[PDB]
Amino acid sequence: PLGSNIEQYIHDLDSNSFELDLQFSEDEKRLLLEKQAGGNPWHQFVENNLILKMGPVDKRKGLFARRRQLLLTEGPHLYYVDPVNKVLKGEIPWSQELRPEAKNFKTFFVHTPNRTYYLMDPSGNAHKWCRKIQEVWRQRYQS
Ligand SMILES: O=P(O)(O)O[C@H]1[C@H](O)[C@@H](OP(=O)(O)O)[C@H](OP(=O)(O)O)[C@@H](OP(=O)(O)O)[C@H]1O
Ligand SMILES: [Au+]
Repeated sequence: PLGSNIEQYIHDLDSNSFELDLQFSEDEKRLLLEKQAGGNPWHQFVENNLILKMGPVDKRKGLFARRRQLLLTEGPHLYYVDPVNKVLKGEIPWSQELRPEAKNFKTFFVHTPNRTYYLMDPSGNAHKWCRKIQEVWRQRYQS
């Protein structure tokens, strides 16, 4: 619609990384989702959920790690995708007991009851991941 400029809600950090402001309306959401479906290469992986934040992380497990595209979506969901092979590898499970924590600018954890996920962000934006996950947690679990 003329004058809608839905892109106002989108804040890019890099070519494969952005976050959304969360206060848009149900009608604006439709348009954000249409935009995503058309133009976001990760749409296929997120079950038609609007992506609220995405970007690359190195997920530590064992001695080393794997580079994954991490997607925080409506639901909420936290999906992670193998960006080379283009395959969904898993989700971080949501519940009221999920809690993010940033250790420093390049390391954050997501605590869940039976597993803590260890994520590295070499861009130095780990606090932005923590803050956004916590914003979503407040919206999901608080009035
Ligand atoms: O690739 P290799 O060296 O085999 O190591 C794998 C990857 O870290 C997996 O991540 P991804 O699924 O993103 O490929 C991880 O599963 P998670 O998805 O649970 O982190 C496996 O952990 P286990 O969870 O113990 O299987 C771990 O053994
Ligand atoms: Au936080």
